[PDB]
Formats: sequence, structure tokens, C-alpha cells
Amino acid sequence: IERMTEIALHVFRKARAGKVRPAQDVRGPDGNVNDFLEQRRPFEHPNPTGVTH
Amino acid sequence: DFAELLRPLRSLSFNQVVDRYVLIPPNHTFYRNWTYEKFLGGFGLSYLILRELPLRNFYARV
Ligand SMILES: CCCCCCCCCCCCCCCCCC(=O)OC[C@H](COP(=O)([O-])OCC(O)COP(=O)([O-])OC[C@@H](COC(=O)CCCCCCCCCCCCCCCCC)OC(=O)CCCCCCCCCCCCCCCCC)OC(=O)CCCCCCCCCCCCCCCCC
Ligand SMILES: CCCCCCCC/C=C/CCCCCCCC(=O)OC[C@H](COP(=O)(O)OCCN)OC(=O)CCCCCCC/C=C/CCCCCCCC
Repeated sequence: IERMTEIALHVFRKARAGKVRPAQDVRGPDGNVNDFLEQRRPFEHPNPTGVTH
Repeated sequence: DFAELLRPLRSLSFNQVVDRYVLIPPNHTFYRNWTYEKFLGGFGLSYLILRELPLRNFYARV
């Protein structure tokens, strides 16, 4: 049952990572947080653009 | 033009002038300061509508 379990968990992790879920863990692969606020320098974004007609 | 300032006085007699412009019946019940309240209070009401401008940039609304 140990081997049966790690087969399902390997499929569950791959499926969970495939979904577009909100970030649950604090830190991603790096030590940095996975929030929208975690945008530091370098500054490379221009002014926000308006709506299109 | 100096004679135009006295136009409404020529059609009237003196007793009619006093009863018209001098002897206004006392009525101290009106809200006279509503003129200032609507004008100055409009700054606050204008801010309610102005704070919802769809301007995309935050510094443009600054
Ligand atoms: C059906 C679809 C539409 C079809 C129709 C389309 C056509 C529509 C137009 C015709 C119908 C209009 C109806 C009213 C008739 C008025 C006609 C007129 O000529 O008025 C000119 C009017 C007044 O002229 P004014 O003598 O120069 O007074 C302004 C001075 O600044 C004043 O400065 P002040 O120093 O002399 O005095 C200070 C002032 C304070 O004033 C200020 O401080 C504001 C100054 C502006 C910001 C300062 C920066 C200056 C910016 C300069 C550049 C601006 C250029 C814009 C040019 C636009 C040209 C139109 O305080 C006051 O004087 C008193 C204010 C409080 C009195 C009560 C006001 C009640 C208003 C109505 C309430 C009910 C409406 C519902 C609430 C809103 C909806 C949620 O000028 C304006 O355009 C005012 C704009 C204010 C924002 C309006 C936003 C709401 C618009 C309502 C639209 C309908 C409701 C939404 C429907 C949504 C679905 C469609
Ligand atoms: C659903 C109703 C809710 C009403 C609010 C609930 C609270 C009720 C408690 C009220 C208790 C009444 C006590 C007496 C209050 C006295 C009111 C008063 O002094 O008004 C004076 C005075 C009358 O003027 P005069 O003719 O010079 O004075 C004559 C005096 N006999 O009134 C005014 O100045 C007019 C201003 C009235 C208040 C402001 C009205 C505007 C409020 C904004 C909301 C309206 C939205 C829609 C407006 C349409 C615009 C296009």
C-alpha cells in the first residue's frame, strides 16, 4: 500500500500543479513570497494601459 | 445709466417706495445661509463623484 500510495500522490501533485490555483505556500522555489506584492527592482513595467474600444 | 438705476422708482410714489423696499414684512423663519451651505457643501459632494474617476493611473488622479 506504500507503493500504491506514492503512485497516486505523484499523479496528484502533477495534477494540482497543473491547475491555476491561488498560491497557497508562502515561498515558491526561491525564498521569495509568491504574492502580487513581491515585485522588486529591477523596474521594467511601463504606465498602465487603458481599456480598448 | 444713472437714470436707469432709478427706473423702478419713477413709476412709484414715495409711500409705495417705502412700503416696497423699506417696510419689508418681518419674516425671520427663512434659512438664509442655505446659499453658503449648498455652495461650500458642494465641494464635499463633488469629491464623492470625483473620487470615482475611471482614470487608470494612480498618479493621474493625484
Ligand atoms: C440619458 C443619458 C444622457 C442623455 C443626456 C446627455 C446630456 C446631459 C447633459 C444635459 C443634462 C444635464 C442635467 C443638469 C442640467 C445642468 C446643465 C449644465 O449646464 O450644468 C453645467 C455644470 C455646471 O456648470 P458650472 O456653473 O460651471 O458649475 C461648475 C463649477 O465648477 C462650480 O464651481 P463654483 O466655484 O462656482 O461652486 C462650487 C461648487 C463645487 O463644484 C466643484 O467643485 C466641481 C469642480 C470640478 C472639478 C474641479 C476641476 C476643474 C476641471 C476643469 C476641466 C473640466 C472640463 C469638463 C467639461 C465638461 C463639459 C460638460 O459647488 C456648488 O456650486 C454647488 C454644488 C452642489 C449643488 C448641488 C449639485 C447637484 C447636482 C446634481 C445632483 C444629482 C445628480 C446625481 C448624482 C451624480 C450621479 C451619481 O457643469 C458641469 O458639467 C458639472 C459637471 C460635474 C460632474 C457631473 C457628473 C454627473 C453627470 C450627471 C449625468 C446624469 C447622471 C448619470 C446617468 C448615468 C447613466 C447615463
Ligand atoms: C426618507 C426620508 C428621510 C428623511 C430624513 C429622516 C430624518 C427625519 C428627521 C427630520 C426632523 C425634521 C425637523 C425639522 C428640520 C428642519 C428642516 C429645515 O430647516 O429646512 C429649512 C430649509 C427650508 O428653506 P426655507 O423656505 O428658507 O425655510 C422655511 C422654514 N419654514 O430647507 C432647506 O434649506 C433645503 C435643504 C433641505 C435639506 C437638504 C436637501 C437635499 C438632501 C440631498 C438628498 C436629496 C437627493 C435627491 C435630490 C434631487 C437633486 C436633483
